Amino acid sequence: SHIPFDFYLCEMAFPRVKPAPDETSFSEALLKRNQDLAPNSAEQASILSLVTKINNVIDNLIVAPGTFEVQIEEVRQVGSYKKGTMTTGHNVADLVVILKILPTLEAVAALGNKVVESLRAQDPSEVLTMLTNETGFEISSSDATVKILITTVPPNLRKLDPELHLDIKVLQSALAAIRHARWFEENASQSTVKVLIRLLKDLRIRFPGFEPLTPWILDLLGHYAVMNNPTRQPLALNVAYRRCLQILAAGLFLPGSVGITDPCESGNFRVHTVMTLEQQDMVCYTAQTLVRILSHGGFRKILGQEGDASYLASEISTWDGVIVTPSEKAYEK
Amino acid sequence: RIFVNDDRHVMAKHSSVYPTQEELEAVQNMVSHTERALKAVSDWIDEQEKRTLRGVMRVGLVAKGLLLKGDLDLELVLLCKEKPTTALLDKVADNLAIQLTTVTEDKYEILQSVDDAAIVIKNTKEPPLSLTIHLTSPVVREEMEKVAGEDPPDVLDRQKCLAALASLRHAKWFQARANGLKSCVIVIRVLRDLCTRVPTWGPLRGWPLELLCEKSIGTANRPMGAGEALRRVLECLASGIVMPDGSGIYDPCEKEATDAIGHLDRQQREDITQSAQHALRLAAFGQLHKVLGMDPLPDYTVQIPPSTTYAITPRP
Ligand SMILES: Nc1ncnc2c1ncn2[C@@H]1O[C@H](COP(=O)(O)OP(=O)(O)OP(=O)(O)O)[C@@H](O)[C@H]1O
Ligand SMILES: [Mg+2]
Repeated sequence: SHIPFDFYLCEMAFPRVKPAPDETSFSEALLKRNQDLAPNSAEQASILSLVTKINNVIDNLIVAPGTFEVQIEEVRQVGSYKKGTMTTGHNVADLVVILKILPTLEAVAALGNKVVESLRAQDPSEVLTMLTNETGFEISSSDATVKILITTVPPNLRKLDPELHLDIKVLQSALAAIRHARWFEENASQSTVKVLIRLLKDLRIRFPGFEPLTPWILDLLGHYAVMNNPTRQPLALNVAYRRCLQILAAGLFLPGSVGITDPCESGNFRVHTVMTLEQQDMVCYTAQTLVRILSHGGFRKILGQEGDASYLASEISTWDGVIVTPSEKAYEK
Repeated sequence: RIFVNDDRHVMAKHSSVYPTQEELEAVQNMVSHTERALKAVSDWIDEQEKRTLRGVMRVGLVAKGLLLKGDLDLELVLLCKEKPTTALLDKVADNLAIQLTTVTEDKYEILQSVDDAAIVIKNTKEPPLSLTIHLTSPVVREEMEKVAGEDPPDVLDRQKCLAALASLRHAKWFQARANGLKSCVIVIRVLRDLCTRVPTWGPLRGWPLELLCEKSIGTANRPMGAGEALRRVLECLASGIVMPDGSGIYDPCEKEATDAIGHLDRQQREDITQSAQHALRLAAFGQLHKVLGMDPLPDYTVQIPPSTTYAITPRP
């Protein structure tokens, strides 16, 4: 029931002494990095093209009297592609295909062949490769790849056989991906929120202390920081970014904290509990160090505009005469 | 509720720093003697061929109820009709010695400090209690104020007088805002001790620490036990509230916008924040006893009765 301290839940009780410092450089640096990280015109066109082709082949297989009409219930676009949080260099989109039948390894490989053959017949000049995985399969062009996440209808889940069908974990994840996609589109489709999530993905990748943070946790954390506030109005990208560091530092994802509740599960699951106590400690003390590094005006370092910076979270640094000592482990056992 | 184990430790720690009944009896007596004697000094001045001394108010630790084991410093404020002069400081100090004999035989050492605009009284116990009477007048503020643009030759220091007035504002603010707040005074007492044994937290001691606790504990959506109320204070600090570019702590007792922690240099803010950030996770991972400098375990607002000599009119 404990809600950690969050300044932007009670700004009124903290009147500013002087006028807010000018963070124009920080604001412009945030956008600049987003441009860096955002997919280019070619990438956007490749994944658009590939997803569209594949989606129609599947739309057609659903109402196309055959092996896969008695096999596929529906198909949903999910992931950063649908949300608009993709990152240049990783041109991969996800589709969840719900099977009516029990999902076996063979029905999956057969579905993959079917789909990659429809494409090859429509356009034999374009080179495609199709490989199956544990979660389903994926089709790759030379510029983009589309992942198909295979699952089945809920009635089927209570009737699986660990020896024949896919693992329940995978089937549940796919279904959850659809929930996350639906929730994100109704609640998290704001401009700033999308830019923040992209920037947060980059932050994690450059500070190993943030590794434990899952993508889904980043979506919620991104929506929370921007939207969840008294006024209800969206925060400025800069303010929301710093808030992201501040609420992690204040122990949002620590023991005893309500953290963020999963809006796609029941009844009141805490999304951060997927992490270990050791990892929670790490996420927190890594965010705590960055909170301080930011107050000293090290936004360019933190944003990835000045080479490696992962040491900033393990080494002593001095910022304009101020000796900064990284927050250290506290959890034991 | 929640954080039951932290409640225990913070409360077991509170007891270890709460003054002994022998300490409180002494303060209550000394304070009560100084008041009845100052009141008498007032009646005596008013009876000079016919007020000049408006009243005597408690401030600082005594008023707020933040006395702890080992505290020997008590404070009062003597409000004057006009700007206090060295001539008055002397007239009061002299008569105070006499008027004290009308209420007690206890020997008191009285030493006036014209440079502090105050009169200091020391008992003879061991170690001795030391109560400081600050002289000041509203006129001191008003003037300074109009200065904004808009007498006697031996008027006392104005800076000292303004500080005495400020101290009175704080005590009235504390009784109005922090006193009625569940666990606030408790958490302050315990953090005052932490500021004492941990030099890094030193610069927070006093007015800054009081405001901090009131704002962090106050902004909570519901009443908190000592354990959780304390963690909210650490969380607040952990978020970087006292960092340079932060909002700082807005002094609610100043006309002009003032930062209660504006005196902390950059390194100090850095050390305090980094410290609180570590204390937070220690508390989170069941090690708050370490934060409290204690081993793991196997009507709190009033310390002394309100004045009967002079009275003031006393959270929703
Ligand atoms: N560890 C996880 N916990 C909860 N949800 C997850 C997790 N991993 C993936 N997902 C979900 O799976 C879907 C897609 O997985 P994915 O790893 O591709 O995320 P993403 O948003 O697409 O990021 P990316 O752009 O890097 O592909 C997302 O909607 C996300 O909600
Ligand atoms: Mg994806």
